[PDB]
Amino acid sequence: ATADTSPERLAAIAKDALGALNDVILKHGVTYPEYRVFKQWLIDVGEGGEWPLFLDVFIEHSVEEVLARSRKGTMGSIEGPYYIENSPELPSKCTLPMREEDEKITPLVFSGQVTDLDGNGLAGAKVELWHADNDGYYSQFAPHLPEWNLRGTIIADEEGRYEITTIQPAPYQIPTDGPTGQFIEAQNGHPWRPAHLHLIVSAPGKESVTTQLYFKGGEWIDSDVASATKPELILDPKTGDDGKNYVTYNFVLDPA
Amino acid sequence: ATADTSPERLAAIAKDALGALNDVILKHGVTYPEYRVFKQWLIDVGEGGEWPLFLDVFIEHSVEEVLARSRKGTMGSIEGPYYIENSPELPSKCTLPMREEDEKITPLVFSGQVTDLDGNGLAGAKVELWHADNDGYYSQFAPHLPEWNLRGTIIADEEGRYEITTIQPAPYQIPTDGPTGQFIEAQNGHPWRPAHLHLIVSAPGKESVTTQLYFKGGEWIDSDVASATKPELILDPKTGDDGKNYVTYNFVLDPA
Ligand SMILES: Oc1cccc(O)c1O
Ligand SMILES: Oc1cccc(O)c1O
Ligand SMILES: [Fe+3]
Ligand SMILES: [Fe+3]
Repeated sequence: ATADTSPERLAAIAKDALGALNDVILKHGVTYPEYRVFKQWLIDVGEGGEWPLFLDVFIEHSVEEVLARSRKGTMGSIEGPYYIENSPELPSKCTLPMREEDEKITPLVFSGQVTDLDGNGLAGAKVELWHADNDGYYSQFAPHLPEWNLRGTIIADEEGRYEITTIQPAPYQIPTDGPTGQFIEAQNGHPWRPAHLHLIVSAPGKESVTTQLYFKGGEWIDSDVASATKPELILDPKTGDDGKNYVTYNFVLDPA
Repeated sequence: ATADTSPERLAAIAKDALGALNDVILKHGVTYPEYRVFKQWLIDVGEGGEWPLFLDVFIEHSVEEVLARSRKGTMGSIEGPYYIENSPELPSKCTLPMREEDEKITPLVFSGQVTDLDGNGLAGAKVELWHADNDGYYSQFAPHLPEWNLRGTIIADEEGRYEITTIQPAPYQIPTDGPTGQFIEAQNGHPWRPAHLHLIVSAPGKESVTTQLYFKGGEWIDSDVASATKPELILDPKTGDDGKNYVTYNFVLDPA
């Protein structure tokens, strides 16, 4: 991973980041035993492979908020730690790979269109979808699951349209057996994210969107630990007489 | 390492620390490639065993500045990553353990007294001294060196007095082969600390001081990378006709 960032810009960034932390230490009169604890915790985070976790939960939202200012299309949200490139392709109407366990869950039938800013539909458009099972696990991050469980790259039709069936997602708890969970327990916080779908939406000559969709009335939307929920990204699915949840959502892409 | 810190206090601390970093990201419009770089770097820091290094260089000064407000005695400074408890004891007049290589360097003869706040001298007083050799290495952090090279716990006399001979320290460069060195190179900074002695000064029923002594006119005192130099901690040794550097410095301890 490489970035074009000047010595100048890094210097200014570092200056107020360090300045900022240092001022927090001065403000609260952080002590030597606390500095000790903070230092051990930083070590434990890395030793626990939790940098992607801690940073995406606690910091990434700021980074998207930056990106957000330059974009007129569908609201984005954080990627999170669990995205895997090249999930196998599916046709514009499809059902996500899933186990027999998953088939037991209320289906969710997610329809819509990928359009440009003027509302025109786009051919060659892809919706990469991923989310957790009802147990709270993500495939390839849980050894029991098939590697593409609840993951696919949906090939939208010539109109930019898709109809994707999956399971209704459930509120999800971040891992709490390690230093991120410790950091949350020590301050009486909670480790919950709302029920969500993760998506990256793309089309030839367009700027992709990495986003998340949430469910109206769902638990923790007002208190997402990752601070990644936006009012515009909340779905209101209607129940069918087949008992499936139905919802239509359109994506609106900026030009690249 | 454990601290008595309430869920409340940790929550308030975390809030503005995260708030602070997040505001820096917003201020400078930190981008996704940069967030990527920052995330890889955090991983590399831990993988490189550089948390003690990075934090002591870039953060500890704030933590001492906190401690500093409550103390009337000799100015403190940061401990740094290289302190080792229980260096072998030496008599109040002594010379530090050293190699034949070291014997070649201008001697430094460091005299003084440990006193209370009213200027009274203290029996049972200890001066734990450590510093780098002229090559820039610290013992037990460089496989070629005897484990106590330039380290000792000096037993001051019934008056609180000591006379300690060692080598004149030289400006010292922090390791730059890893992520801390990378962080400094990318912003065109420098990796230098001034020539310094490290000391922890203690006496029965007194609050210890962890401090550093520096040398007048020495290189980098105005630009210490660790931001740990204070005007009050600068020595002005006089040269003898034996060609040794001579200096007297007194310690003043607060009550525990
Ligand atoms: O952004 C996130 C952070 C942690 C866990 C997740 O499932 C997630 O989407
Ligand atoms: O505080 C310090 C930080 C890095 C290297 C040192 O020798 C030191 O005293
Ligand atoms: Fe997720
Ligand atoms: Fe040092």
